[PDB]
This record gives sequence, structure tokens and C-alpha cells, in this order.
Amino acid sequence: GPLGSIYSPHETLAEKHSEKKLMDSFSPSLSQDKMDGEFAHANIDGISIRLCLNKGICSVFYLDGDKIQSTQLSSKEYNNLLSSLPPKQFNLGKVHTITAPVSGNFKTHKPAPEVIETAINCCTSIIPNDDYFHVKDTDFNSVWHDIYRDIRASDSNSTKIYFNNIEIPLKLIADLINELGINEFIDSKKELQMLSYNQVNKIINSNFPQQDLCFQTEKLLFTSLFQDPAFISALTSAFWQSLHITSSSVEHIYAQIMSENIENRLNFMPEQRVINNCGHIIKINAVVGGRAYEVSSSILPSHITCNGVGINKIETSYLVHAGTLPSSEGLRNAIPPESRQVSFAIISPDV
Amino acid sequence: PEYDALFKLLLIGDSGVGKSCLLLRFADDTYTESYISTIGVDFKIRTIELDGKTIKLQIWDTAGQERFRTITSSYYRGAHGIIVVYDVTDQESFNNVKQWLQEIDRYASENVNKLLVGNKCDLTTKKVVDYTTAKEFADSLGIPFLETSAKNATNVEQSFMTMAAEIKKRM
Ligand SMILES: Nc1nc2c(ncn2[C@@H]2O[C@H](COP(=O)(O)OP(=O)(O)O)[C@@H](O)[C@H]2O)c(=O)[nH]1
Ligand SMILES: [Mg+2]
Repeated sequence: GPLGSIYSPHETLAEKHSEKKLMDSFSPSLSQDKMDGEFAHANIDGISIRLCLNKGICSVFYLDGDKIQSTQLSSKEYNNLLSSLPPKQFNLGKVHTITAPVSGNFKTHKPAPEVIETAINCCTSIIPNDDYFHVKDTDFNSVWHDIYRDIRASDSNSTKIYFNNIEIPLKLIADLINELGINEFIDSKKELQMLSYNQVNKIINSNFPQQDLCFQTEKLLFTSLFQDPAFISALTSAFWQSLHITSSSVEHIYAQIMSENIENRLNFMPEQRVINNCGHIIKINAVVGGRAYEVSSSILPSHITCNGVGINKIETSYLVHAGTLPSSEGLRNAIPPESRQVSFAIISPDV
Repeated sequence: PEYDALFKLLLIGDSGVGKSCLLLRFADDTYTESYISTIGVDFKIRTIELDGKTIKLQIWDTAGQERFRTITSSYYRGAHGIIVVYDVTDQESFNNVKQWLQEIDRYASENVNKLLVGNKCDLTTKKVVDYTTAKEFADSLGIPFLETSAKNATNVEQSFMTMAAEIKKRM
């Protein structure tokens, strides 16, 4: 070489693709044949980057055909890596803390616009779900009421619902949720009845101009979904207020994070009102009757830190099977605690 | 500490009964339909005057779902009083007052003052839990009982002013 070649895959990716294009290309490594400590990977231009973590030290591996090169990341470099990873669920083996581009204070009722934005898009660390709890009959007992209250106050809620990176208009969900029979007073243990071709059209047409060429595709798509029972199950399940409580492990952590939150809130703002939850960020993708659906429901509960009003993002992911029915019973069984994966992440303001 | 007393109260009950709207009407004296569900714990602080005294009330809020019970428990102990809330338009919420009571025992101190409260009583149309049936069960335990409407501020202040006196009548 003498010491080999001078070419570095990193420099290429850097001048060849955007910064986000790069990050968005990373996915959590679940494969059986993954490097030791590999928690995420990516493939772009015949290169395969691997983000491994060992001894609490993250190193980047670039595999180009056969040559192998790696870089160990400093503490700061790593914290940055996490600060710029896709909003997915990685096995980081520790709940990290991302800092937002804004100086917090202890005289506000809600997290700063920057904190929320940061939260909504940062990745989360998985909490091993092995001692998962068993299905109880009180599971999803409040599902209907929850989605109602959430969507109801969506006008002042950081709540957003997406289907394959396609934002589903809250208005639409507002009428859907209603035409389905969900309102102030509905039976907790009730079973939702699907909608006729007219009902969905009444809905879809009340939000989409028939003389429109623009959102013509979004129109047809939602027309289909709204009729699939499984979909309605996914959309609704995603709001159940206890979706993240799935095992003692999770409980232990969740318990701790809440203590820390409460403590700081007691010492730094005893007379300051703080909203409890910022809302929901649900993302439903059609898995590659009908079809099954993958869900990702994230809650943005306020979380007080040494800097100011922060947010503790708790994300849960599960898989709604093609044959599923919209009912407290159907959901507590099709979506048992063991089929769910919970992950945490804390987003804080700055000094 | 300019206050004379510092009481730690706690609200319990199934999800949607109105625990929060109750606390908000009591602290800020307002009622809205925007603050969504409560995940985890929360708390509000309001100071009143009883018998020319100054009592700093620290009320705690919680999630009604069963799954939250475990972690909620940590907040039971150390509480001077507990207010079990139920939805007078929902039968279920009352049938469970049994459990929310059994829970108070397994965690809080026996010398804790309890007060049952039937909220949403302004919805007379949908009402399904009779004042008498509840007033019954309430007295059979020696627990003071009241019907409240956080929406109209009906007996909301009295519910807390009662708990404040009940406790002050001890220490
Ligand atoms: N009609 C009516 N509804 C109420 C009243 N109080 C609460 N609610 C309803 O209860 C919903 C959820 O109540 P909340 O206090 O948030 O219950 P919690 O989750 O058990 O703390 C509210 O947004 C209201 O629609 C009331 O006095 N009258
Ligand atoms: Mg509440």
C-alpha cells in the first residue's frame, strides 16, 4: 500500500449524499448474522455501514466488498450520532438524552416548539421485553374513550397520525372516529361496526373535493383503509393509555423516569402549571379479509429536567393481524403485551 | 413555611371519571375539554384558609387504567387523604369503587381520611347511579359522600374543603 489504499467510503458518502439521506438509510439490526454489538446498519452505493456498540463505545464499520474499515466514536461524536439518527427503535441498551436547540426555563406550561420537534424525530432505546405481562380483561377497556379525547382536542394537541409517511388529516379521523360510533358516551366494551361504501364516501367527500386532481391518490387509499377492520383496530389501539406498560422491566424504568420528572418538578416549579401529555404520534404502515398492519405509537409526556420543561418520548410498536376486530376484547387479545416493543428516550431543552 | 399545614391528597378512580377536570376546577377554577388523558402522575398546588389558618394543599393526579395501579401506588403512602371519584353516568365506575378502596388499604396509612365523589352529575339525562345507592355504600363505610360537576363547579370546592377539615380535625 504500503499501508493500503487512501480511499475512504465515509468521505464518499459525505460528498455524495445529504446528511439526512444518510441517516434515513439506517435501520435497526435484528438479523442473526450481525457484527457483535451491531445495533443498526445501512446500505448505500454498494457500501454497508454498521453501527456497533461495545463496552459502551460506539464504532462505525464500513464494509466495501471485502475491505473493512472502522472508526471509534468519541463520547461527543456518539451523542451526536444518536442526536441525528432516524426516529426508530434501536437497541442502545441505555436511555439517552437528546438536547434541543433552545434554552429552557422553569416558567412555561409546555415544552418549547423545538423540544417537541426534536422529540418527534429522535430515535429511542429499546427496553428488553422478556418478563412480559399476561393478557388481562381490563386491557383496552378505555380504548374508545382515549382516542376520542385525544382526537377531540387535536386542535391544541401535538398529535399526528401517519399512514406510510402520508399524514392523515385530523378532520378526516374526526369524522371517521365518529361515523364509527365513537363519541362522548359510548359503551367501553362495545364492538365497532364497519362502514358502508356510502359512509366512507360521505366522510372522504366531506374532506376531499370530488373535482380535485391534487390529493386524488390519498382519496382512494383512505377509501380502502377505512373499510378494513384491522386498520380501524390499529388506528384505535394506538391511543390506549396503557399501551406502553408491558413488563416489569419497562415498569421499573418508566417508574424511575417519572420519579426524576416529579422530583425536578417539585424543586424547580411547584407553582408552575405543566401539561401532562403533548399528544400522540402514530405511524401505521401496510405490511408487505385483507392485509395486516404495523404500528408505532409514541406519547410525548412532559418531563422536567435541570434545564427546563422537556419531554420523555415513549414509543410502542406491534403488529395488528389481518383478521382483527375493533373491540376492547379483540385488541387485548390480538395485541398482547408480548407482541409489543417499548422504547424510551428523553429530550431536554438547553442551558 | 408561612403555611400552617401542608396536606397531601390523592385522586383515584377509573379512566375518564373526571379526576383532572375536578382538580383543575379546584385549583384554577376552570374546566376545558382540551387537556387530553393523563399518562402517569401529575400534581397541582393550591392554598386555602380554614379556621383562620393557612393550609397548602398538594393534590396528586393519576391514570385510571388498571395497568397504572402498580406505579401509582408509590404515591398512596404519605397521603393525608384520598378522594375516590366515579362517573355517575357510568355504572362500571361505581362497581369498581370497591377495588379503588381495597387499594387504599394495601398501600396508604389506615388513619387516612377518605371521601367518595360522584362526578358528571350535571348530565341528568345519562345519570344511572342513584344518590341513595351511593349515599348508602358511603355511610356503610363512614366515608363522606358528595355529588359533583366539575363542568358547573357543583360541590367541587366543598369536596376539597371537606377533606381539608376532615384532616385538620386530627393533627
Ligand atoms: N358532562 C361532563 N363531563 C365531564 C365532567 N367532568 C369531566 N367530564 C368529561 O370527562 C372527560 C375526561 O375527564 P378527566 O377529568 O380528564 O378524567 P380523568 O382522565 O379520569 O382524569 C372530560 O374531558 C369531559 O368530557 C362534567 O362535570 N360534566
Ligand atoms: Mg386525568
